[PDB]
Amino acid sequence: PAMLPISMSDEGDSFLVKDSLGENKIPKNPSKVVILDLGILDTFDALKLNDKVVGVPAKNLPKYLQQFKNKPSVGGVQQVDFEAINALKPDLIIISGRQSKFYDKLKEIAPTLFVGLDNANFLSSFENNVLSVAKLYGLEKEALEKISDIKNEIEKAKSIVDEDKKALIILTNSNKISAFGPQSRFGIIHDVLGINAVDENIKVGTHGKSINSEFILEKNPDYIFVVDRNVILGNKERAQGILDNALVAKTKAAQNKKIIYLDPEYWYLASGNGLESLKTMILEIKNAVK
Ligand SMILES: O=C(NCCCCCCCCNC(=O)c1cccc(O)c1O)c1cccc(O)c1O
Ligand SMILES: [Fe+3]
Repeated sequence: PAMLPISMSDEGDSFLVKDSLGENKIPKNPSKVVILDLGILDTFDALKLNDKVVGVPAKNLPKYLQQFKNKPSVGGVQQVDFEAINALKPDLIIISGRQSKFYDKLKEIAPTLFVGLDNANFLSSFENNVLSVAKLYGLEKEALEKISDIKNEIEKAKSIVDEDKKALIILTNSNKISAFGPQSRFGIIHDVLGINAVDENIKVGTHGKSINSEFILEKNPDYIFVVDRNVILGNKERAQGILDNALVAKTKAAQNKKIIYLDPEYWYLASGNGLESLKTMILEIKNAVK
């Protein structure tokens, strides 16, 4: 079933808000927001809300968000510094799926809004997250224009896609490989941009289905989209070395130089959950397959 969305009613100087984790009273125009979703951080920047941001997970701050490098840190996306959050005295904390498990602890500190994406309904959830944040600040007009521009980009990207080619999405960690299909955390490649999948039913898991290079060759993708989690975790291994092997070399993707190394900060950290990231990621795909 679809994830429950964020819903809100206007309460004068505040909103009454419900999402899939719970209910909150959120002040209008919140002044001190701790943001633990990197995509939503980029939406705050797109909406010119940088001064509302009181703290960010500096351990995982992407290259494309370095304008937030002066903000107080609240740790990393997987290493949340609850003391730092408390010390910032936020009026609102914004989380996604990585921090759901700490919901009760965060809500003790301040109202806690969940903005995770629904992998089965990416665009609907994406719009709900953007427009909910925009509603808090009265920025619906600006947000809607930016969403309309993204939808136009989606159409332009779709128009260049080759109906007869198929792709596989993989993730590398350590010297290991895992795979992702349609309606996964990386599913927009298939679900929104219409690139065909080599396998419609790849076993779901947060960090993917363990596979070997024999599987890659068996599926013989035209494109391989690679997300190197090693870069995010600080491990020394790299995808370019893992995939330089005799099995992968026999794929159409290798033979046509269509092993595409996706920017892991966008794909794995932001997850396309921002006005900036999603636009940039659509272009990244388009330019890789045109
Ligand atoms: O809830 C999540 N992960 C919890 C994992 C807890 C146990 C393993 C922790 C050590 C391994 N993970 C990392 O060291 C890591 C570091 C930065 C960002 C990540 O996403 C990471 O998994 C999670 C949710 C959505 C997307 C993700 O991807 C996640 O993980
Ligand atoms: Fe993770």
